[PDB]
Amino acid sequence: MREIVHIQAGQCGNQIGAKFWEVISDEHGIDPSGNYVGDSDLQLERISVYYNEASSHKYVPRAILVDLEPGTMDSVRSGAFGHLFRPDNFIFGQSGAGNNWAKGHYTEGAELVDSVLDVVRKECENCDCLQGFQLTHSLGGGTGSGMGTLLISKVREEYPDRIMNTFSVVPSPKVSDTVVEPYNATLSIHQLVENTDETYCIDNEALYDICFRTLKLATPTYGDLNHLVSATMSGVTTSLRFPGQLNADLRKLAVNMVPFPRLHFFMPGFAPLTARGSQQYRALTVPELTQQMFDAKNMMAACDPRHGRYLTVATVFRGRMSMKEVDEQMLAIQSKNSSYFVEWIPNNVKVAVCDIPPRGLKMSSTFIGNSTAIQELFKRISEQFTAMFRRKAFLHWYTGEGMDEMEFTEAESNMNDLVSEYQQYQD
Amino acid sequence: MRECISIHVGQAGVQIGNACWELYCLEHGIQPDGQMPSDKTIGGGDDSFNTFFSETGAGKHVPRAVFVDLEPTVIDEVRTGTYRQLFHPEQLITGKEDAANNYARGHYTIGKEIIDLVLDRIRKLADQCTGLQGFLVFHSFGGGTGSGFTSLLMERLSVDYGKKSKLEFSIYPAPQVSTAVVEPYNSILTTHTTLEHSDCAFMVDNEAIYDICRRNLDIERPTYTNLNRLISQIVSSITASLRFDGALNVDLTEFQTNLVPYPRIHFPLATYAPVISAEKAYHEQLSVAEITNACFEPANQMVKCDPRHGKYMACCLLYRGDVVPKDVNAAIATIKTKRSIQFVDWCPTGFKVGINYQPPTVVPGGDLAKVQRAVCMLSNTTAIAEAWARLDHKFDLMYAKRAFVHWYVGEGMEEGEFSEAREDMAALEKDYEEVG
Ligand SMILES: COc1ccc(C[C@@H]2NC(=O)/C=C/C[C@@H]([C@H](C)[C@H]3O[C@@H]3c3ccccc3)OC(=O)[C@H](CC(C)C)OC(=O)[C@H](C)CNC2=O)cc1Cl
Ligand SMILES: Nc1nc2c(ncn2[C@@H]2O[C@H](COP(=O)(O)OP(=O)(O)OP(=O)(O)O)[C@@H](O)[C@H]2O)c(=O)[nH]1
Ligand SMILES: Nc1nc2c(ncn2[C@@H]2O[C@H](COP(=O)(O)OP(=O)(O)O)[C@@H](O)[C@H]2O)c(=O)[nH]1
Repeated sequence: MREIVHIQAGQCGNQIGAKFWEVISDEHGIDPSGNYVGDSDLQLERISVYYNEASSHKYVPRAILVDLEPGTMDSVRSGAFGHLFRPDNFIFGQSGAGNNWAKGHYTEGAELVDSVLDVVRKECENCDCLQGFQLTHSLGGGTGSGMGTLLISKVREEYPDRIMNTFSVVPSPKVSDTVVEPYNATLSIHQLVENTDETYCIDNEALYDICFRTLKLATPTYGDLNHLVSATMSGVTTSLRFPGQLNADLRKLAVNMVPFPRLHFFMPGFAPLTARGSQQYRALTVPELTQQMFDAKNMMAACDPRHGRYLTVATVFRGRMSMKEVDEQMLAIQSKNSSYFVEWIPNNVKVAVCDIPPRGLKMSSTFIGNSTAIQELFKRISEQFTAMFRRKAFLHWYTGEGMDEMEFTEAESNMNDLVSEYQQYQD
Repeated sequence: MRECISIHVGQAGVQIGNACWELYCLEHGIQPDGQMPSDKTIGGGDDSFNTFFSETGAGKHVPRAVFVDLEPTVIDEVRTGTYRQLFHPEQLITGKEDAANNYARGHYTIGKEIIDLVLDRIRKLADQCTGLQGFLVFHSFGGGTGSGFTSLLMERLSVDYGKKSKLEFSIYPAPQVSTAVVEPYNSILTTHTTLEHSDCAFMVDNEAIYDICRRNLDIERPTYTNLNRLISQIVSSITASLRFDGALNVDLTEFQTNLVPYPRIHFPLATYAPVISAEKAYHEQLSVAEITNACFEPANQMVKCDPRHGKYMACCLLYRGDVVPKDVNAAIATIKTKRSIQFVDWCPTGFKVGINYQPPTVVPGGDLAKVQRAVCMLSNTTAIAEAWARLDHKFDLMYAKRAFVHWYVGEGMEEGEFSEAREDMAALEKDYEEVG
């Protein structure tokens, strides 16, 4: 039972992670009090990886929540699992998360992260075995990225023989405002690349473009985003939570998935996307499910995979259907869409099936891809930063608290390097 | 708790300080005694107005601010005025020799021999307070005091307090009330030595205010009383955000962030719609949409410039009383319909809005007509180029004839230094020209 320590920080990170944890607990059926009220014994067979044990035999999920605005538990209790997290490790800041990198990444907050690292180190050893670390946040500026990549650097320092993972969200100038973020993102990911190899780029722009246009919305609120993300990035780890064919561990997930030590930006999707409606819907069929699988609109990234090629694909079906027939349409897709995949990497279709269905849904399937497609999103975020770097806007605070211009230029150089790598490996 | 300190240098500065401070004391329900609004009456308040006034034992709400000039002409003239006991006696400094329109006089002759006392007093005042945020500067370009002493003082402040922001309320000078022809010289000599220390500056234009007091306020010979009262009203209409409640543009840092892209360029335009004159009873009525759409008109723009011919960079507003957001958004949408306004090609340029729950308070015995609606646009329009280039042109006309140079030279300036400053501000004009 290789346990996982969950790291989590930031206003958006906590918002997404609360609903994610609620979804996973509900699917596993443990009561919001913290006791097993599930409906079978296939739940607690090895699930200690996410849920530890208390003295009174009640379970206890392990996940750290930190920030720099003092009120987090005041906002963490906004759902249904406030006291559920152990009530001694809600380390809180003092100021807030203005969109200022290095205001958490160099001087203040960095003072707090030493104690944070001490606490997480103390937290880790109690388990029987360690799997690694995985982190949920957004690349959003304002203590959201600083603390994130900072703690990434120190955890990678302390445990080189484990695996990182980021559930970060790329900001976008369609849903949001306070436009200094391109700096924050394109600078933090600049060392996220060297510091981590396991990433999911849930494009907020794509989430809006699919949630407001063709999902019957008028003003997408933050809970609206939280529904879709707490669906997809909660179903992404069912393979970890549930035994099955592709039980691959973090290290093994990587070795099956990441060819090169940098080209590791997975772009996920989820075929039965659903806005918040209590009624489930009419039923869907397996070929329809696996066809909405590659729905370009369905993609949680900013591209249509038809416009590019894949490298290493996974898939996790869920429900009760034809177990052994899924290979038929897997090979059908392979045969009719050879151009979509690449010849450099044969048999890039690792597939598996999980018996359990999700909450409020019978037939569904979480998806993971790895394609050249995210070159489009990176070109977007690179132009949406370079077209404004010429005016040197707002770099006063950054240049005052400990950055410099050469750092900005070298970050742009690194990201042009990544887009070049994607381009050439597409060529 | 938080707090802020407003400095007052120069005759014009201290006149506007008296007018503004009396208006502010009136507005909050405070009185020339400051008995009590509704609070603990000793170390009370707890609303935003405490950031200006602090209660003594009597709950007097003493305004922790000082007034400075180099001649006991005006300082005393108001020290025995209406607010004799409002401020602390022996907390208003009086110089001896007037700077006499000589920038070097305030920079290396007399202000340099007294600035230590001012520094001691302001540092003691800061020790008295606990929640200092920054500084509010009331000075003028033309005067020797309000330029040289201003620059040297703020240099000392930036040396010792290198973190807090600061806001400058200067007065752009006009020929029609000009009391010198060395006025562009002092203006350049001070402003060329501000950017390195200045954070944001609200400069007001004498000719603009004069045209406001006449063409709409029904005056023909406005004294310093009329112009000063009107500019005190507009300054209150600006700072009401800091005065009352959490809304758009609460903090000085928030001010500059919402306003200042690039540190060198921190001169934002300002407007305030109600300039309706006086006891003239009623020719029409008021409306939120009316005043909001008429705000864009060049009528009330604090400094004479042509905004419609220049690309914008941001837009903030503020409203007094009669709150309802819906018609405010409707008015924004109506004015949003891109008649000729433009914006920045690389960032969102929304019309940020923060409303306030109190109608404007008018002086009990003055010209302004009571109203209840208001707007206050702190537009960061690039079109202040025109005015700066006009002042620079008026400057370099008189440099081929080496006019008046010796007068500044005699106290420790340099002749070629003026050329360096002129090139600095030619480059600043180029910087405005860059945005296109
Ligand atoms: C053309 O100029 C413009 C002016 C305004 C706008 C819109 C305007 N803003 C920006 O894109 C400016 C971003 C900068 C950023 C700088 C680079 C980071 O170090 C900052 C910092 C943070 C905390 C403490 C100390 C320093 O600051 C800020 O984080 C603050 C927020 C608060 C905390 C003051 O600023 C805003 O965001 C304001 C208040 C919210 N509103 C806006 O949507 C657009 C343009 Cl293009
Ligand atoms: N609006 C307004 N402008 C004023 C007032 N007093 C002076 N000015 C203008 O400010 C500029 C110069 O300021 P002054 O007050 O004359 O000069 P000073 O600061 O006393 O400087 P010195 O005479 O050198 O000590 C001129 O353009 C004046 O017309 C006033 O009360 N209100
Ligand atoms: N995906 C997602 N993005 C959000 C949410 N709320 C805000 N955002 C945007 O994504 C970024 C959030 O990260 P961050 O800036 O660290 O949030 P902060 O801690 O509130 O400053 C910001 O640029 C926001 O504009 C949310 O609930 N989900």
